[PDB]
Amino acid sequence: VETILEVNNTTEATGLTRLLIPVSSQNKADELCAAFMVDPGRIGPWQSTLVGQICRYYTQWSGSLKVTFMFTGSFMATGKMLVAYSPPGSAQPANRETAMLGTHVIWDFGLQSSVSLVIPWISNTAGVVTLWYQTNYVVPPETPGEAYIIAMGAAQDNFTLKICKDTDEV
Amino acid sequence: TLWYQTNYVVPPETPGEAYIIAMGAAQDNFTLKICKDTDEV
Amino acid sequence: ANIVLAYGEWPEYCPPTRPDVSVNRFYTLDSKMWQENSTGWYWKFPDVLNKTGVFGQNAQFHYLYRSGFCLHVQCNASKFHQGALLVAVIPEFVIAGRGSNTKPNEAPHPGFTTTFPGTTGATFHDPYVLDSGVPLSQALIYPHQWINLRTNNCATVIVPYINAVPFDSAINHSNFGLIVIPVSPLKYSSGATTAIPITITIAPLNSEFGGLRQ
Amino acid sequence: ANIVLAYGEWPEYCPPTRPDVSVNRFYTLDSKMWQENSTGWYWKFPDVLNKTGVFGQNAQFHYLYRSGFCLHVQCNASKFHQGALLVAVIPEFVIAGRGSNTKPNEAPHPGFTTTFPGTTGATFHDPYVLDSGVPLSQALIYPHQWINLRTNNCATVIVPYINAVPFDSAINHSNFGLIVIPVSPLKYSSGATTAIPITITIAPLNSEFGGLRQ
Amino acid sequence: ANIVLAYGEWPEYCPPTRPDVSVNRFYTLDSKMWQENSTGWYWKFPDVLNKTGVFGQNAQFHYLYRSGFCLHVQCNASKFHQGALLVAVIPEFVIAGRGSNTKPNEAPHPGFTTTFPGTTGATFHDPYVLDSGVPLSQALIYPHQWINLRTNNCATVIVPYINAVPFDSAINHSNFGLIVIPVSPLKYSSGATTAIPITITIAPLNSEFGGLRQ
Amino acid sequence: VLETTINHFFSRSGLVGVVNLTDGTTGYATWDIDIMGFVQLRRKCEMFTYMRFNAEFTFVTTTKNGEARPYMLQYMYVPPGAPKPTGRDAFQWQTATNPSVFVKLTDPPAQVSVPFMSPASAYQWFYDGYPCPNNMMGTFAVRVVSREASQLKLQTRVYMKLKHVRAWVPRPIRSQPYLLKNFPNYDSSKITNSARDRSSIKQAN
Repeated sequence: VETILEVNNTTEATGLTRLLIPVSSQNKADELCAAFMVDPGRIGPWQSTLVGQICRYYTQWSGSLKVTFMFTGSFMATGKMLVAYSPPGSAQPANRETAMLGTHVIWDFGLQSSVSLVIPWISNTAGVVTLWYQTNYVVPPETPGEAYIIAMGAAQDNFTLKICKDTDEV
Repeated sequence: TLWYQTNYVVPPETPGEAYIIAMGAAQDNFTLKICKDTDEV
Repeated sequence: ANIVLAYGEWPEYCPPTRPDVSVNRFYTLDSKMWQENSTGWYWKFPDVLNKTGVFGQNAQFHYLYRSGFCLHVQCNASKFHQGALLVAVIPEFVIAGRGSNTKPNEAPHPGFTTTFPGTTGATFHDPYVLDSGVPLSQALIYPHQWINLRTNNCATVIVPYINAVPFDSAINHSNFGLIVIPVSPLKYSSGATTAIPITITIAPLNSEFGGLRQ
Repeated sequence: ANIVLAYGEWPEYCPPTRPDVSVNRFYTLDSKMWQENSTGWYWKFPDVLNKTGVFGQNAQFHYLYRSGFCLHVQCNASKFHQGALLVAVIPEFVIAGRGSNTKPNEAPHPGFTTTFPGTTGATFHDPYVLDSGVPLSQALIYPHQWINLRTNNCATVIVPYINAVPFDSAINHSNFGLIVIPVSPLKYSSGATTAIPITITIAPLNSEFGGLRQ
Repeated sequence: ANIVLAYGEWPEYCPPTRPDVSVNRFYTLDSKMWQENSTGWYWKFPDVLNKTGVFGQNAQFHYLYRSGFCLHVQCNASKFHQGALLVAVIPEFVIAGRGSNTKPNEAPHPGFTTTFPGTTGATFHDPYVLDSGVPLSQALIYPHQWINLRTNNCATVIVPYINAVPFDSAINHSNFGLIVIPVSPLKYSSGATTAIPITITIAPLNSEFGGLRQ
Repeated sequence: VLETTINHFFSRSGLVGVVNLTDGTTGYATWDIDIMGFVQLRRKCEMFTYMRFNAEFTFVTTTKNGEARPYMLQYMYVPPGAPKPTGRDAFQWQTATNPSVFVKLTDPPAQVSVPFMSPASAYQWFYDGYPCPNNMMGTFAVRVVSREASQLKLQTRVYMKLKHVRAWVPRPIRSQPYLLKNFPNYDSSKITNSARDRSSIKQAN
């Protein structure tokens, strides 16, 4: 089941605004917007989701994942994004043309409103999903130049779990 | 000729100034004959 | 969507290696910020992706190259913006030099960052003459589309391999150029987004490489 | 429109009276005024319609109750507003008490106007924990929809009878709760409507009453 | 010629990319100069070709690796030289440390240039114990050949993928080692060549790569 | 519908180059074949990206005043790659692989045919890239066959005709004036508009 990731888990953030990726119009192009890890059984954004809480009762997991983005913004505002998966062993990309050579989806706001990126295979050094401003956040007058992205994440039919263990949230 | 007939009505928060691009071409009936060097050069 | 096929031909193989796995992916360039006083942009294609991933690695360390392309240009604006773009491919797009000198050893010539811009493109100086001494009013003879911000927001161009030789170097010869020009400028009321993005994705259809010189 | 069936089951009868005439009508509650600094709303359903017309009269003067529901949540805004709502049904939605006391006879407990709000609903105090100590980030495990103000403006949920006993009192036991939460807040430019309405309509599908104790 | 198949199994695919064009070529290492007082040589194979051409490029920028190998060891001497070599492959060949310390934080350990020699190999210090504390007198349990300078001058070993996991990293884990040892030393009369070459060629049969992490 | 074909659009004779001979005091006269010479056929061949054609070359040689005396003349076609002649009596004139034409002044003008001599599949003048020395097309030397040195100055006119011409990838027609011979350099200042001005937009001037 899809479940909202807490990708904005940094400090100086209130309760609910930790679930939102901010995107603005005063935000130059060919530049990074966000980045997070993929491993669910680890402290980070995957700790607020349900697959992360379930995969903590078990000590081994395997299979593919699925990360679904949803753009909460105005109808008249368009623009593109580059969603980029970088497999384990590689560090976070430093440029947009370096990320465009990895796994990438060019997801625009005009036609689509929710893109989905499948994570091919992860074992139990984890893989990094980055999200890049590509063209702009262009907006007509009398419309706010600030929107949000809700990130959700779930497992697939390949996901299998094994070797139980009591959790450590308590 | 190209005539303003009714208006250019516009809602608020939208520019009241637009443009028209005019293009032109021939048809299948268009035929040409008796050559001559041009005079643009 | 309406797809424009360049010169009515599909890109096909040579009647050389074929990657077919990691080279047929959507290379998405950075978004260009179109504003009121913008002029236009152009890209040289066999050297736009010479530094990006698998295609760049397999095109720098080879000697013979032949491929077509599938271009997708999205231009997402609001419903309150207005304007129009002309997106067109030009085979053998030679950048001219701007000057008033008739001496061959004193007339200006464009640099390497102007003829071959790279993955970041380059802006026009005089878009009325396409920076080539040739007017853009009759630039509709090329495979082209209009991006009118009141009708659609995307354009697509499938262009085959246009060359007199079946194989050519992918580094020392740009095959064709992509040109985006705001014929009608961008207008908006106060309070809207003052700059709108333009996104370009590239698919190297039917790629062929030869001469693995490492 | 896209209809979400709760747990993949249609509401059906017990394998008791059946009104079938005046109870299968669209009870429309008052519109809630969603603003920038709003938190959310929740409704308890077998006591939201206990004061409204035929269903309230036939549910107050009976003793056994069993029915499903058909919820329709419209959220009509302009094309210049932006935001997102999460609308979800929660079986056995127990309102928690907010305090820092561990003594059973001194710890706070919610009142009757907080646990059973009535036909006017109630607002959340801490929507990040659903006022139950449980995070809303994983509140997508329930039957739910998103109302995104750039895609659609309506949601529909057909929920069956979720209970461990085939009959229950419609006054002393709320079966399930409806929760609307603005995950993404409402934004608008100056001059637009500063508050947008949310309308809810309810259809008591397959109602059954028993024990006419007057 | 007599070909030794390691453990009676042919290298096959996984029941991932397959280059099949530029990776199935004979990588020839430099010739080793075998003399009278020589001891032996060993090579770690998934890191012997990690700096050489297409296989090195496709194995450094990937994450999963699985391949077999076809080894050819030529040892061309005259008809007046005499001696014998033992050429054998060892799965999971762990280089031991030479010392007389029993403290875990003070006992010696081999460096990176000793465990992973590279494309230039490494020489034994004590070939009687294979630099592993295990005698070479019973090193004939591995797939092996004898290069006797009075019978033949070449050896060939086709070795499959020997591992407990179907995929593994080609950089941080050497799969198996090749060992050449002059059991019988080299003898020659005065005036002959005082050092004879040993040439090794490698064919990566049935290679598979995965996880293009660039 | 026949005067609009590309073959008829290009196939027509016409001046392509004036060569001056002196026979003092260099004796000979060379001429590198290029169709981009005048600004009248350059504008018609810059309309297309690729072209493929054979050529017919006509040599009309007159004297200074105009009278034609019966002297022998040697024309020599130097294919792409062969060295040009350096003197009036060099060894490049006696080379058997340089096709020569021997004709008098009182004879009708000379006429030869040159095929497609490019290693590619078609000519191209717009080459976007770096090496366009690919289409050289040859050279045309001319001298006066004589043992001693003559005392006349000639004037040759090379008329070129195109035949069997094929065109590919049309491109728009250049509006800006020319500045160089091998480069499409325009002037950044003083950009000439492609349409003559009128008074108002609401008229029919």
